[PDB]
Parts: sequence; C-alpha cells; structure tokens
Amino acid sequence: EDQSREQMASDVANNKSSLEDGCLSCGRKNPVSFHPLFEGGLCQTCRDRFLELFYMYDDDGYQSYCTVCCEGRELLLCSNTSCCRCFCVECLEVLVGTGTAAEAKLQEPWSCYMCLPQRCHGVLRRRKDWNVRLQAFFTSDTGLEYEAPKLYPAIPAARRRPIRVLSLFDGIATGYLVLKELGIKVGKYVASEVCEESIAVGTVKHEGNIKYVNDVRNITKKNIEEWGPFDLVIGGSPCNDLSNVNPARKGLYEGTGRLFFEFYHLLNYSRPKEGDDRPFFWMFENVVAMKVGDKRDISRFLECNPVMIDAIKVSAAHRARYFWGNLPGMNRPVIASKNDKLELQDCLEYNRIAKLKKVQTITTKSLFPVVMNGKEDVLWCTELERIFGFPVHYTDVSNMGRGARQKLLGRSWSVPVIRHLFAPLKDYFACE
Amino acid sequence: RVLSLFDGIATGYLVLKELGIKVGKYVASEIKYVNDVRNITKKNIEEWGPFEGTGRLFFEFYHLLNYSRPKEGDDRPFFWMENVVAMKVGDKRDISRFLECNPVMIARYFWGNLWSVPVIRHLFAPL
Amino acid sequence: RGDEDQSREQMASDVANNKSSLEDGCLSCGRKNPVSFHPLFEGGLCQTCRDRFLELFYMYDDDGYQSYCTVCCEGRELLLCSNTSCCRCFCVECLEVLVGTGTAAEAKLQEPWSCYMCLPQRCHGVLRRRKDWNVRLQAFFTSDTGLEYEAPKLYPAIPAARRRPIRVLSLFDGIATGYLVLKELGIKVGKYVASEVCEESIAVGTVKHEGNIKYVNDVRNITKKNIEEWGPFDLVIGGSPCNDLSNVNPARKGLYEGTGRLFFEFYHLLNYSRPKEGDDRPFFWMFENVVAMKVGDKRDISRFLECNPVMIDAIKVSAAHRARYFWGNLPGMNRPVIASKNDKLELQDCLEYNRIAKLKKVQTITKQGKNQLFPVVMNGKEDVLWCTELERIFGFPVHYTDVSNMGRGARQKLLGRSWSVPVIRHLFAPLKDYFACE
Amino acid sequence: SREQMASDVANNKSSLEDGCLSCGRKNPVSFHPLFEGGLCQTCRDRFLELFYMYDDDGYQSYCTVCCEGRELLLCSNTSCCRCFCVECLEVLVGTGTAAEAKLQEPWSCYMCLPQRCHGVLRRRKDWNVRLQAFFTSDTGLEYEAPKLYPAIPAARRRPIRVLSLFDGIATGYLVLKELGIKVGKYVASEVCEESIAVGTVKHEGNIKYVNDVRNITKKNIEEWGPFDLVIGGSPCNGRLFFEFYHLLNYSRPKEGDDRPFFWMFENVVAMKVGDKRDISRFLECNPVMIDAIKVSAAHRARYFWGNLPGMNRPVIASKNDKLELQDCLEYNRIAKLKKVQTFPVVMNGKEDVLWCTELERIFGFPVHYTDVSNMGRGARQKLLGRSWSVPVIRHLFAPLKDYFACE
Amino acid sequence: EDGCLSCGRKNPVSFHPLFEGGLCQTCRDRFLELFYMYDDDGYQSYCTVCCEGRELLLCSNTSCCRCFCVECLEVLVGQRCHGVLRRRKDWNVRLQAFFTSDYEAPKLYPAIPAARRRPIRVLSLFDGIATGYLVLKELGIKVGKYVASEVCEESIAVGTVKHEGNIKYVNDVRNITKKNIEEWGPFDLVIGGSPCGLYEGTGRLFFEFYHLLNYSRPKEGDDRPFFWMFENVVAMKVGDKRDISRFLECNPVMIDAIKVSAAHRARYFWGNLPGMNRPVIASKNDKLELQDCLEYNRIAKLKKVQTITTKSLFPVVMNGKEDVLWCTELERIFGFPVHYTDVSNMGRGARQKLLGRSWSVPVIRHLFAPLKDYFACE
Amino acid sequence: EGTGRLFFEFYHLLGDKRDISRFL
Ligand SMILES: Nc1ncnc2c1ncn2[C@@H]1O[C@H](CSCC[C@H](N)C(=O)O)[C@@H](O)[C@H]1O
Ligand SMILES: Nc1ncnc2c1ncn2[C@@H]1O[C@H](CSCC[C@H](N)C(=O)O)[C@@H](O)[C@H]1O
Ligand SMILES: Nc1ncnc2c1ncn2[C@@H]1O[C@H](CSCC[C@H](N)C(=O)O)[C@@H](O)[C@H]1O
Ligand SMILES: [Zn+2]
Ligand SMILES: [Zn+2]
Ligand SMILES: [Zn+2]
Ligand SMILES: [Zn+2]
Ligand SMILES: [Zn+2]
Ligand SMILES: [Zn+2]
Ligand SMILES: [Zn+2]
Ligand SMILES: [Zn+2]
Ligand SMILES: [Zn+2]
Ligand SMILES: [Zn+2]
Ligand SMILES: [Zn+2]
Ligand SMILES: [Zn+2]
Repeated sequence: EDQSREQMASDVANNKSSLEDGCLSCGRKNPVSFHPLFEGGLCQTCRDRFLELFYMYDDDGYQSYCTVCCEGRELLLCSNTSCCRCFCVECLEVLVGTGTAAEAKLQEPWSCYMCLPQRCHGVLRRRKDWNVRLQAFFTSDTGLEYEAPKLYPAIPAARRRPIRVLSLFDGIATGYLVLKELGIKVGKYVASEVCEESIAVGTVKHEGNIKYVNDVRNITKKNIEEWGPFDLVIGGSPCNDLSNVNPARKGLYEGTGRLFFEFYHLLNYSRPKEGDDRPFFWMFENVVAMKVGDKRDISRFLECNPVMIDAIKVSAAHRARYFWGNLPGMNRPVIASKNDKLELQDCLEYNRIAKLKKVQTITTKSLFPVVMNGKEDVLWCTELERIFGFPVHYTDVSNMGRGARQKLLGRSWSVPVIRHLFAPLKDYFACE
Repeated sequence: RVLSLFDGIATGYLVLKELGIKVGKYVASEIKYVNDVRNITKKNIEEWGPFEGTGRLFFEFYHLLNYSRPKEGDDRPFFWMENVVAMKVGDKRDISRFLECNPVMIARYFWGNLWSVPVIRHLFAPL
Repeated sequence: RGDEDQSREQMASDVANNKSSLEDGCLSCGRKNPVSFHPLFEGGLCQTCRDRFLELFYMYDDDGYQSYCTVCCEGRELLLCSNTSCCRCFCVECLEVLVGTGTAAEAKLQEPWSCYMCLPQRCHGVLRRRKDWNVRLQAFFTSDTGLEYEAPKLYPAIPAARRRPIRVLSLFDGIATGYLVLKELGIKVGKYVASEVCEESIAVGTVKHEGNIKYVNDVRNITKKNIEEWGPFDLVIGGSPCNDLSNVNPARKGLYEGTGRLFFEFYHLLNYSRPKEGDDRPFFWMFENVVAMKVGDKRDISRFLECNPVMIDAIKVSAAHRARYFWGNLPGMNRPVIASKNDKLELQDCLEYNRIAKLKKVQTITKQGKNQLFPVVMNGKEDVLWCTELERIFGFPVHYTDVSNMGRGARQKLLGRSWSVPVIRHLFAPLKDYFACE
Repeated sequence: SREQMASDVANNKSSLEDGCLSCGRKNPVSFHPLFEGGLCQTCRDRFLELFYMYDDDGYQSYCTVCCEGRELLLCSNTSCCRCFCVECLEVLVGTGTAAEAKLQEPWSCYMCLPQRCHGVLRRRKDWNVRLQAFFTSDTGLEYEAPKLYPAIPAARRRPIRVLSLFDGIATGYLVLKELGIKVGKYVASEVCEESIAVGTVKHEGNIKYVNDVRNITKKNIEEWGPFDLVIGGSPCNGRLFFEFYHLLNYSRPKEGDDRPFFWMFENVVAMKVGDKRDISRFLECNPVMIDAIKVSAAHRARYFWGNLPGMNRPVIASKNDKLELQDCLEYNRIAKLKKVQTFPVVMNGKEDVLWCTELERIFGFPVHYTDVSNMGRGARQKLLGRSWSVPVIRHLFAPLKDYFACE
Repeated sequence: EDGCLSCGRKNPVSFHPLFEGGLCQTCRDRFLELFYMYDDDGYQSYCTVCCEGRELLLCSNTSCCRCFCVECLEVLVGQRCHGVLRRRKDWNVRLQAFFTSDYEAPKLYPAIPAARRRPIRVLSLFDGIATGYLVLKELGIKVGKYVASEVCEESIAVGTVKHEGNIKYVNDVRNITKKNIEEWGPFDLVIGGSPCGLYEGTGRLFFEFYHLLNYSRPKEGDDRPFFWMFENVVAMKVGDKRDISRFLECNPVMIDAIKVSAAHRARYFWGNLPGMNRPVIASKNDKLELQDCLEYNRIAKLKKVQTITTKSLFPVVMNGKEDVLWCTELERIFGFPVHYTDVSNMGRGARQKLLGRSWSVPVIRHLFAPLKDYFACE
Repeated sequence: EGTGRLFFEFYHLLGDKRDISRFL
C-alpha cells in the first residue's frame, strides 16, 4: 500500500482528488498535519523528522537538507541574494513537470520558486499566507494542552520592593545588563559563572555588584535559605550536547545535558512554600534544533509549553530558541523599537559596505559579508557586538582577541529578545 | 498503600505479603499496572493519591518523588529509597547531591530516607 | 705601565690621607687627565671611559635591571639592589677597592642588600654620593656635544585672525599619535598626509579618525612632483624605525648602511619640502631617536641636522621610564618638565576595578621572571598588565587599538614602538599660538 | 627545466626569447646581449653585480652564460677571460660536449671561434653595440634630461674654481692645465701624507690643501670662494657618498643664481643594484658607462654621474695614445699580450713584471710622477691603482674649453 | 820648531799645516791617515792636533766639525798668540800641499796626437753605473767601443736603458783572457776602480787592473797615445798607499770634491794625463751649496754634508718637522742627471747603495778635460 | 808578503793557479 507520488499527482492534475489527503513528500495517506510551505499534508514520520532539521544550517550558509521533504541527496541551491533556500532533485520533476531537473541545472543564475512570483508549477502552489502560517506550526501542535498560567494580583505603586535575582550559567551577565536597561532596581544578584574569562567581565563592568559563586554543582539547600527569598530564577543551559552538528549527539540524560536538571532542582528549592503569596517566576532558554523526544521532556518536567520569539523580527541575525516560563505576557505580538538595528548596514564601522541585509547564524566557529575599498573582509569583534545589542567594547578585558571574543558572543542571549521578554516585570517590582 | 518503580516480578509485593501486613492499594507502572512511565500527569497523581541509561529512569523517579512528596507542614510518613557500584563517579555525585543524602553502602548503592531478596526482606522488616 | 697608567689602589691611598682629590683620577679607569666628571659621585672621567658611559647607562635587561655596572661601565658580576624602585647593579671590582677590603663578601650575604644609592649618604670609603646628582645627571647628557651650533631663529608672533589649519606630513606615521594629540589641544587640522606602509596602522587611522588621514604609499617612492601635488606642508614630523641604530641589537649595521639609511630620506624630503629662499611661512620639524646609540651616529646625525638634541624622560609626566633625543626647532624645547592635574604619575591610576599595584613606576615597554610577572596583583594572585592599561600608561584613549582583529601581540607591538602622549603633548603645546585653535 | 625550451625551439615550436636563458622560468623581462633570448627578472638583477668582477689570475669568477660558477671550463685563448658554465654547454648544443671540451687540448670557448649554429647558443651578430644598450639605460625611472647651459663668450670666460673631494694624487689638476684651462683654485681634501707630497712637489704647491672632509662646516664653504666644479670619487674599498651629497648642497647655487655650475661623481660597476638606484634617485640623474679600453691599454668600467656637457658621445681614441702594451714599455723589452686586465713581459727569456715606470705610461700621467717621498715599489703601485685615468677624464673634461678661460 | 806638538820628542821630520811647529815621524804617519775620516754623527773622529783621545771636547760652531782634545789645551795654551797656539795665516792653501807633496811615469808627454785620428776606445773594469761613460759623452768626445766587466745584476740595467745598450758587458774580470784583449784591441783608455788588507780578501783585485794594463799598453815601437787612471779612498794604511804608487810608478794627486760639489768627497787619484796637478777651478754651472740640491720648499740645516755610504741630526726640515733627504736629492749632489736610478723597481736601499760608492761626475770631468785635444772632439 | 807582491813586480820587469795562468 506504499503508493508513490506519481499516482496522486496524476489524480489531482485531473481534478479527481485533493492535495490535503496525501503526504506532500512521503506519499503515504492518512495525513496528520499540513505543510507550512506548500498546499498538502505531511505524515507522522515526515512531521517528526522535519520539525527537527528545518532550522539547522551548514557552514557555507545554506540549509543542510531539502526545503521540501527532509532529505539531502542531490541539492540545487538558489543563487538569489538574501536567500539560501535549497531544493531536492527528486522533488522537482515528480510534482511540477518532467524534464525540469536537467533544465534547471543549466540556467544561470537559478532562482527558487519562492523568489519568483507565485505560479502553480504542476501542483506546487505556494501559500499567500505562509508568512503567518509557519508560526502556528511550531508554537502549539503537541498532544497535551496544559492549563493557562495564573495571573498574579495587581500591586500598588508604593507597595513594590527591589527584586532579588538568582542567575544560573550567567555567562557574561546578560540578565543583569537588561535589568537596569528596563529600569528595575536590583537589590541582589547571585551569578554562578565558572569561566574565569567571563567572571572578569562581570566584576570589571558592573563593579563587583555580582556576589559571584562557583559552579551550579555544590550549592546546597541551606545556601538557598542563607540567601533570602528569591523573586526570579534566570537560567540558560549550554546547548552543545544534543545537536545534529556534532556526531556524538548525546541526549539530555547524558553528558553536559544534565545541567537542565540542576535548574529544576534549584527552582524547587527557591519556590515559595505552600501558603505563601509572594510573586515568583522562572524562565529557560535552549536551542530549538533539539530532538523531538526531549522537546516534550523539558515541557513536561517544567509543566509549560515553550514559545518562539524569532530574532529576525527584532535583530540583524537569525537564531530562534525556546523560552519556557510563566512570565506575564510571553505570547504577545513581537514589535520592534525605534533604537533597533534591523539591517546589517547599521552594524558596521566606517568606510565599509554591507553586501547582505541579514546574516546567517553565528556559532563558535567563524565569505563576502563586507567590502572596503574594493576588497572583501570579515566581521570584527567590534561589529559582532552591535548585532546582539551589547554595548561596544563589552568583552575588551583580560587581554582577549578574536580567539575568545567570538566564542562568548556566540552562545550568549540577545539583548532585544530578553528586553522584550522582561517588559511586563515593571509592575511587580521597584521601578526608576 | 505503596508506590514502587521498577517492580519487575513484584518481589516487593511478595516480601510485603510474607511480612503479614496487608496493602490497601498498590500502583505500579510497567498488581495494578496502569501505563508507561511517561503517561502520568499531576491530575493522575492526585487521583491515585495519597501514598536508556540510568539517568533516564533516575529523572522520572525524582520527578515522581517530588510530585508525591507532601506539602510543607504535613507530618505523614513519607519515605523513599538503587544503583550498581560500577558506574561513573560524576553520576554518583549527581545522584548523591540530587537526593540530598550521601550513599552509604549496599554490591549495590543504596540511597533513602528510611534483585536481592534478602536485602529487600531486611529493609522491609521495620515496616 | 706608564705614570698615567696607574691602578685605583694608589689613587685611593693618596686620597685617603688628604694627599689628593678624586677629581684627577678616573674613577675606574685609573688614568690621569680627567675630561669630565662622574654624574653620580665626585671625581673625574676619561675619554676611554666616558664614551662607554653615554651608551651603556640607559639600556636595560628583560628582567628589569641595569645591564652593566652603575659605577664604571662594565659587568662581570653585579650585585642588584634588593630594594624596589631601584634596579641599579653594582660592580664587585668597584666595591672593595674604594670603600674597604672585605665589603664584597658581606654585601653578598647581607639580606636584604641595599645599594649605596639607597642608604642615607655617608663617606663610605670614597663613595661619597653627590647631594645634587639629580640635577647633575641631566648635564651629562643635555649639552656636552662638539660644534656648539647657533641658536635657532624665532618666528614672529602671528595674529589670531590670521591663524590657519595645520598641514602635516608625518613620515613613518605609525598609529597617528600626532593627529590624536593635535586636536586635543584644539588645533584644527586641515590636512594630514601619513606615509605608513604597514596595513594595520592604516586601519586605526581610517576607523578612529573618520577617514581624514590621506594615506600615501612608501616614502622611498615619493618624488619631487608628489611633494608639490600635495600642498605646502607647515609641519614635517618624523621618527626613524631605530632597529639599525640602537646598540641593543647585537647584529646591528649602524648608520649609512641598512635600515638606518632611512634618516636621509627624512633629510631628503625635508629639504624637498622645506621653504626655499624668500619664503617666510612658519615651518617646523622634529626628529626622534633612542638615547642608547653610539656616539659616532649621534655626532653625524647632529652634524647633518645642524642642531643639538634635548633629553626628555617620560618619568616626570607618566608612569614609565622612556628617554629619547629630540631634534627640531620647536619653540620652547628646553623648558623643564612639569606634570598636570589629569595625569597618572603612579601605576595605581592606570588600573581597572579591584586591581592592586605593587610598584610606583614601570620600566620601558618592548628571563623576565618574578618581576615582569609581578607588576600588578588582583585577588592575591600574580598577573600582568592588560592591553587596556598599556593605553592608559601612554595616555592613549581607552580602546584605541580595538580594530582589525588585533590580538595581544599586535596591540603590544604597535604601542611599545610608538610615542608617549604626555611627552608629545608637552612638545606640541606652544604650537597653539601659531595655528588655528578650537 | 632547461630541456623544456630546448626541445620546443628545436622542433620550431617556439623561439629562444620566450624562456629565461638558463633559469628555466617563463615571462622574461630583458634580452641577453650575448645570445638570442631573454632573462627572468630574478636572473636579471643578479647579472649586474657579477658581470665585470674578475679574478686575480685574470679570469671571470662566474658564468659567461647565466650567473653561476660550480664547474667551469676556462678558455685557453689569450685576450679572452671568459669561462663557460659546464651545465650551460650540454643543455644547449647537445649531450656529451662537456667531456669532449675538457678532453681536447687546447680548448677555445664558443666566442673565439667563428659563429656556428651550435644548438641554440648562437652568438649575436651585433653583440658589440648591444652590451652598452643593456647598461646605459635599463633602470625603471626616467628622469628629465638636464638643461643645456647657454654658450659662454670667450671674452667673458673666467678661471675655473674646483673643489676636489677625495683628491688622491691631483689627477683632476693635471688634466685642467694640460687641456689648457686656467686654474684659479684647487681645494683638495686629501688626508694621506704620502699623497700630499706628490701634489705639492710636482705642481709647485698650487693646491690649497685642507683637512678631513668630516670637519668641514657650512662656514668654510662660505669663506672659500664660490665653486664651479665639484669633483668626487669615493674609496670603493658607502658612507662617504652622503658626505659628497652633503657638501654639494652647500656649494650648489641657490635659486636665482645663473652661473655655470657642473658636478660629477664616480663609482665602480661591481656594486649591488639596490645601491645603484639609491645614488641615482638622490642625485636625480642616470649614469653612463665609459670603458678605458678604447683610449688606453687596460680594462676598467666606471659609472659617471654628472651634468657634464656631452657625457654620451662615443668613445674615440687619440693620436697620442698607446693602445697596445708595447707602446708603454722600455727598451729591450717585448710584449706578450695586447691588453692587460684590471706573465706580462719577457726579459732575455725570463718572465718579469711591469715596472713602476711602465705602469706609469699606461695611465697617462707623465713618467716619474710618483718618485718622491722615498716610496718603495709597493707604495708606488697602490697610489696608481686607486687613481683615475687621464685619457678617460680628458674625454669628459674636453667640452669645458668653451665655458672657462683657456691658455 | 825643534819638537813634536803631540809627542814632545825632538828631531822633527816635517812641519804642521795648521800651527807653527814640528812633527815626528811617528806622529806624521798617524797624521796622514787619521785626518780625514768621520763618524756617524758627522764630526771629526779625533783631535785636529794630536789625533788621539779617549774623551774629547766637541765643537758646536755652525757647519764645523773640528773637535779638540782635553790635554792638548792646558799643556800649551794655558785670534792672538794664545799660549803657543798661534794660527798660521795661510793654512787654507798650505795643507793642500802637505798631502800633495809627498818621481813619476815617463815625464815626456809626446803631444804627437794630431788631426784626423781615430776616436777614443776606452776600456773599464768594475764600472758600476757607467760613471766614465756618462762624463765622456758630456764633453763631446766620440766613443767607438766601451767595454765593462761589472758583475752585479742590479747595476747592469742602468747602463743599458739609459745609454741604449751601447755598452757591451762581457763578464767578471776574472774571466777575461789575453786573446779577449787582443780581439777587442787596440785600446786607448784603461779606466779602473777597485771596490771600496790589500793582499787578502776583496782587495786583491788591484793588480787585475795592473795586469789589464800589461795586455793593453802599446807594444815596443808603437808611440800611440795611451793613458790610465785609478781611484781609491783615503782611509787606508800607510804601507798600502805606498804599494799602489810603487806598482804604478807615479806620484798620486790629492783631489777633493768640496771645491766643485756640496759634499765631503776626498779620494785618491793616479794616472798619466796632462794637467792633473793644476789647482781645481770651479764652473759657473756647479752646485756648491746644499740649498740648491734640494726639492721644493725644503730648507737645509747645513751647508756641506759629511761622507755618505751605504749606511744612512738630519740636514733638512719639513713643515716644522725634523726630516731627511729624498733619493732624488742625493743624485744632484754627485752631479748625476735626475731620476738616474729609477729603474728595475728599487727603493731607498739599492739607490743609496749605488750613489754612495760611486764616483763624482764633476770630479772625473776635471781629469778628462785635457783629453779633448787628442781625439775626435765634438 | 805573499807571492802576489813578487809576481806583480815580476810581470812589470819582464784560484791562485787560474789567475797565474791568465797572468802569463
Ligand atoms: N559547570 C558549569 N557551571 C557554571 N557555568 C558553566 C558550567 N559549564 C559551562 N558554564 C557556562 O555556561 C555558559 C552557557 S552560554 C550561556 C550564557 C548566558 N546564557 C549568557 O547570558 O550569555 C557558558 O558561558 C559557560 O561559561
Ligand atoms: N619605507 C617606509 N616608508 C614609510 N614608513 C615606513 C617604511 N618602513 C617602515 N615604516 C614604518 O615606520 C614606522 C617607524 S616606528 C616610528 C613611528 C612613530 N614614532 C610613531 O609611532 O608615531 C614603523 O612602524 C614602520 O611601519
Ligand atoms: N675620510 C676621508 N676624507 C677625505 N678623503 C678621504 C677619506 N678617506 C679616503 N680618502 C681619499 O679618497 C680617495 C678615493 S680613491 C680616489 C682617488 C682620487 N680620486 C684619484 O684620482 O687619485 C683616496 O685616495 C683617499 O686618499
Ligand atoms: Zn511522509
Ligand atoms: Zn526533497
Ligand atoms: Zn531563492
Ligand atoms: Zn677611564
Ligand atoms: Zn663596576
Ligand atoms: Zn638601590
Ligand atoms: Zn632566471
Ligand atoms: Zn652557466
Ligand atoms: Zn675565448
Ligand atoms: Zn810627528
Ligand atoms: Zn790635537
Ligand atoms: Zn771650525
């Protein structure tokens, strides 16, 4: 019963059946979900395997596999600027028409069907609302629908107190950086960054206002009561454990992925006891490109469904991630601000021209992003900081170079994204 | 009532029966089998109340113990308690600090705030 | 030996019983006929010894100590002063023959050992420290040269309504220290033609200064036509890459051969750009070279330039020991060095938050153990200065060299061979009355 | 490799010009004056310094073909000091010629015997005049030609005033009155006591000697009268060039002065190419290459910077010349060679050496010029060896007769 | 006048050429030899009256060398009659006769030589640098054949290049045979000078020239002109001087070069030429003072110069420095043409070794003056 | 007085052997 796609394509081309009933690339009947790009259905296995590898990218700056099904065997890349979309050789001729595979390979330059104005090439009719329809896929599709978060009661303006933060895997102190950018008065902050390179950043730049502690491995229960009531628990675990960029690909239950459980343990301890009514919150952040099996696990352990704020809508780089938590308003409409840097041309030094408008994701490892005086060059550390919204020269401490000033900026959060997330907290704690 | 994980052949049930004590209701996930480990919610625990590496089972056991733990101020008898000796020292410290109690001995490693039939029989003697 | 060729023992014996003075005797050479006096002590010096003192006094080792004897010129075995703020090393042969027999053995065993420059002065044998050697060490260097040239002519005062911007041709520009200091005083720069060939030094000038520095190619490929295509220059700054003139390099080639030839390109283009006869426009120039250079070079460079250098040490305005010669006709190049309110005369003023400095001054920039690893401490742990603090020491604005992916080594090299902002600020300061201000 | 171009040109697939003569690298910049073909820029620069350098025995110290001496065969023919490169032979004419050349006795180089198409090493039919074209004008920069001074009337001609830095034995003084010009002053700057004796006794003390050059200040040049010709030649055995350039600026007429001023430098040809451009760039001129072999009986090639009127005219011998060694010899002495490089005579069937009075007539100075101050055989040779040559200098100084007073 | 000044013994045999008095036969013999030689410093070796002394006073007058003795004064002196040291009024022209007036060869000079005779045919031995050849050409007398017997290679070159090889060297004198003289004969002039005990060492050569006379004189019945000559230094034993005069059978003459030159050159002559005993008369083109035998801007500290030999206060000053004579300045002393020794690549040593032991051109020119009336003049 | 003194006088009135042979 493993029917192929040619029969379905022939049936729909004669107005005998619909595209929804069939898996858009698997060909199997009994669809479970749609395709955000093309009109049709997607099978359970296809949906499971394409939730994961959509947002992964290669070093050269193009998608790692097909934009249609899930797979890369022979790929023909679109050469249009500000577009890296790649297609599948098998996908083209079986749905749009015979002979298009060799014809496309000869025309220079090649433009993908998304670039050109929409035309129903065979059965590949693009959506006119795919821009607003892709978001609904990732936001909420899983089986269980957890209850809506409780809305804490309002507090009078004169009955507000300074917040007592407790950060984990603090990195270069991004939360502390945004907290005074909003205006909230921080009465206490307890980071637990163990990297001595990053520790020097927090002490010098914030004047020893971070009561630094060691790894989040030896903090005992009595410690979390010796330090008093905590009104916020930040945390972002390292994401170099389970990603399909490294072959090992150890799960969340092995290797460096067990640091998530430390956040849960500390959240249990810092949580107010039963019968207490102080405002309490939490948060999390991890790479979206994680296994589906563990994507639900983090949701179930924390009993919340992740959101997806897409950095492109606010910054000049592509990196989306999951933000669990019970913040009051973590599902609104993303809006940019006046003091933003939407295009890369605003994140460059003097006498340099930006060839692109947006830049592919940046990782620990570092072609034609900028040309000065008719000569190509690569981005500076002074330029990698304006992209994320960090103040310039932030990492210029402890005798650094390109070797380390790029690793720290690679696995850090985004100033505009968190600035968006922590906006509602101006009502429960001290302002000005 | 008793809640047990990794019942297996329900040797603990046989030990409890041989102890002369009666159990009102026993709930297990693998006798009253309900479903798999990953098919339990807060509402399910409330209805059933009151009462693959090693880390995969340890996380589920820790979550179950945290969910079944009594709220602050209660004085009801709530206790909990296994891993082989030959295993990574980092994981040993992980599961030692996570449970808020250092291991002692027994060749197995036993935690607890209280397979081998005699060990279970000796442990269930003071119940 | 000859009557002049005595030994130090006879001179010491003669001066012991008030039969002669230390003046007639060469303090270590021993010969007669003194030509000059020893700057630190009282006595006389000979030509064979004096010309060995004009070079070897200021050179330093990597570990942070004098390379030779503080007394004669020479190091066989040296006793370093254990006390800090003083890296003077004394000569074993110099000690026992002037203060008394057996002082060497007790000096090597007395812990900590304090050099005779540090202890309160007393007539230790014949090592009588001068009571005014601080002002007399300058006289050893500033004016003892050969031909006594005429005083430079002073330009007439210019009205403030006729002042115009400053056009600068900075041969061997480096990182544009002249541009940075020029507008700090408020002088408007209407043109600045750098001549650097290293690419990194162009990135700083293009980025930090908004591309107002018209760079050109190598100085060697500059013809007489370029010097007139680029308008009349009102200042010709220059400083040679003194890698072939300092005695520090054992494999040096000296003047007239090698890298030292580049002085004549400064000398060539200076005449090519100097105003001709009948031109009365204010023209100034300035050459700069290290003190540690052979007197054969120092006389020829002064003979061609027809001027005598000054000696401005960077210890009276900053927190580093750097001394250089300054040729030029800058108005007021001999006035004494006075610090300013917004200076950093100690090493503590040039540190980040939560850093503790042990010393009060540091030696020159560009085996170096337990002293180079101990110039600063934080959290009770040994540390070394930062590239951010090496810009405060010289007076450069913070984060000046944060361009073009420069690591630690590049920011160290382009900084250590540059000038010093307080010194060049002292030199350039009188120019405010000749050019357009604000 | 060498066989790459040889195989191609043999089959008429390419020409000899395309490849470096021995380097094997393509893209040549300059052509070989000797043979047909071109030279790579890497091989081009290395050929200037070693071409005219010779050995003590009287043979070249490098290859006649490329630049290299590892194994060389010396030409047995007299009046020819060219040694050929061993690997240059078999790769050009054919394998096995290296052994044959060494075995046959006597062996003559390919230059001596009349030109034959020996492989590809075909001697150029016009090599004689194309060697100068390589030397006289090949450097990149092309400075403007000097201005020509207006003619000086004979009624307004004045005695000459000379400033001979590094004077030596007053070679310049001897030629200026021999040509008939009236000397008004000759401010030498010699500091060798032996050489001062010759210039004073033989000229009745007409030289106003001074002390070392490194003690002369701008005030002395102001006191000593205005100069009209600044001679200069540095001891080749580079510091003293900048002293000549220093003093020339003091004595060069200032802007607005319209009096005839001439200068001239001199240096050997066996100097690095880098130094050659530096001297010309500072002086703003291009040099000439005058050889003494066309006016005397000895070999020496020396560059001549200056603004002298006519430094480019062809070299022509004079009637009062001694082109052969037999014309510079005493009685009962027989010459063996025709020229002597930079067993020279027989005496009753015994090989002897040129006398100090025979090395005297070769250079053009009057006989017994160096018989003062009790010099020995060694001293009289060293003063003559490092001096100039009268026929060469008299050729350069000849056009000056129309500018200053004569007789 | 009845006692010897330096000895005191009576019965004198001769008078004194400086002061009035007598001389014994012991002192006159010691006065003949010990008079004229000199020391390296340039002073008289002994006293001028007694010619003896271990320590003696040294004179310091300008251009003077006569040094007196210590005991010679207080014995007899204690210008006017100082004690008994009253100078003779004509000692200048008196001591010249004491040496001269000490028979001779055939006393009849034939004067038979007449017009249209053959030119000179002169034979020499140990010629050196062709001294006789140079003077003979200067007078104008044509020479048909000039033979020499020199052996030192360094001096053979000078005669060749400077005279275009007209001199035909043969060999050392020890190799010349009787047939060689006959083959090269006849001959009209036999010049000879021994290199400078007579019966031992290199001095044995004197009789070789005498034997050469025996193979060159005209035979019996041949009244053709024939002459000879001889030269020797004055520093010789008394018995040696009496032997040469005995063999040559002549009274030898005393000629000193001071009257014609600017150096102390007094040597001993023989011969049979006319007019040898005539007093020396100076010429208008003669160099008599050292101030003219010197190069440019060189002033002399003296007027005459002492005897000069192979071995080197020096008589000239340069630019305020105490300085010596040049090689080209020694030639003009002897009358030689300038640059006469600038051959064969030789320096101070060889040229000094040649000029020192050579004759004097003006001195030999005087002896050959009367020969112009016998042979082909001009 | 060796034989040379008498031999030289003998010739006038009328290596030793080599010169004696040449003497006659
Ligand atoms: N064992 C450990 N204990 C505490 N921090 C650790 C740790 N192992 C790694 N880290 C830190 O965790 C960080 C994760 S990158 C995330 C940093 C943070 N989200 C920010 O504001 O940038 C790394 O910088 C690393 O230094
Ligand atoms: N041929 C050349 N022409 C122009 N500049 C050169 C040069 N060769 C080297 N340089 C540059 O000249 C510099 C001399 S270091 C002196 C620069 C100056 N004192 C300052 O720092 O402000 C070197 O850094 C070198 O990069
Ligand atoms: N330091 C110095 N100052 C002046 N002259 C020097 C000198 N050093 C060397 N000389 C002279 O410079 C001369 C250069 S060799 C040229 C000699 C001269 N031109 C001639 O025709 O004979 C040497 O003879 C040497 O005597
Ligand atoms: Zn499918
Ligand atoms: Zn596909
Ligand atoms: Zn596209
Ligand atoms: Zn001394
Ligand atoms: Zn010492
Ligand atoms: Zn000290
Ligand atoms: Zn080549
Ligand atoms: Zn070769
Ligand atoms: Zn040849
Ligand atoms: Zn007597
Ligand atoms: Zn006497
Ligand atoms: Zn006298």
